[PDB]
Amino acid sequence: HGVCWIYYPDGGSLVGEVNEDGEMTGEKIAYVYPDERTALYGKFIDGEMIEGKLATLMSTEEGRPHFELMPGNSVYHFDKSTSSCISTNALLPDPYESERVYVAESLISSAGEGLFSKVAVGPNTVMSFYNGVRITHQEVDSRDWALNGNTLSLDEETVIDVPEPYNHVSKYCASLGHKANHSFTPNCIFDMFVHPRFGPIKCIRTLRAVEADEELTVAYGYDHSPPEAPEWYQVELKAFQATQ
Amino acid sequence: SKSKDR
Ligand SMILES: Nc1ncnc2c1ncn2[C@@H]1O[C@H](CSCC[C@H](N)C(=O)O)[C@@H](O)[C@H]1O
Repeated sequence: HGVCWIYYPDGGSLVGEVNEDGEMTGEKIAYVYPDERTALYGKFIDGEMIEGKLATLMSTEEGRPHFELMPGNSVYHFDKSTSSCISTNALLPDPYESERVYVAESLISSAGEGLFSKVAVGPNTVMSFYNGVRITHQEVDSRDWALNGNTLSLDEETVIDVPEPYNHVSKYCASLGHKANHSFTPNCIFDMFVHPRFGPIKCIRTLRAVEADEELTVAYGYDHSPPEAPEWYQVELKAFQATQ
Repeated sequence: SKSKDR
């Protein structure tokens, strides 16, 4: 007769009436994003999203969330990447990320495209998701840097990558975290995130408040004393060190 | 390692 909320460390949650065994299983379960507003509502089995329809959390009454479904028939499914498949729906954007960031030419010289804030946000705000194919450290470290522009370590066993041609938004836009440029003085960090479509991945989270249209940057965190890093970063590293 | 954030 009551409702349970189960929060991940990143601030997302699953919410609904649990079954007889205390599992998040039913037709009225929701994943709620860290804004505590954007939600994916519908059929889940033991916390796995089978069919989540885009919704807005409008209020809570006695702990029970009340949603309004968005128009458009945007539905989402648990769809963890593999070593060879980045997504079943590469062009279907994440609806939380789409309100928060956009891609445009970087303000940094020769740095290509960058990721920018759509609206002003506070500190500790999840802005973007870093999904990609899941490959080994051995594959990555034994190939040339020119193939490793977008690799991000997830844990000791797994590196997430967005390989060509999925580095172009015309071919892949389900997530956008691989579009954040590097800065030794960043406004964002990488953090763990448990995503209802992508599974266990990393996200980009603000360090401090950020203005609308401010470029989001992260410290790429390459080992400076193995620098095991691409050339543009090695150059930049020296410049940085000098300004210190 | 040739990846971000290890
Ligand atoms: N601080 C910086 N200076 C110069 N180039 C940068 C940079 N940070 C990131 N880059 C570029 O961005 C690549 C990593 S992916 C980041 C998004 C990329 N700019 C894009 O348009 O898709 C790097 O290989 C490098 O080409």
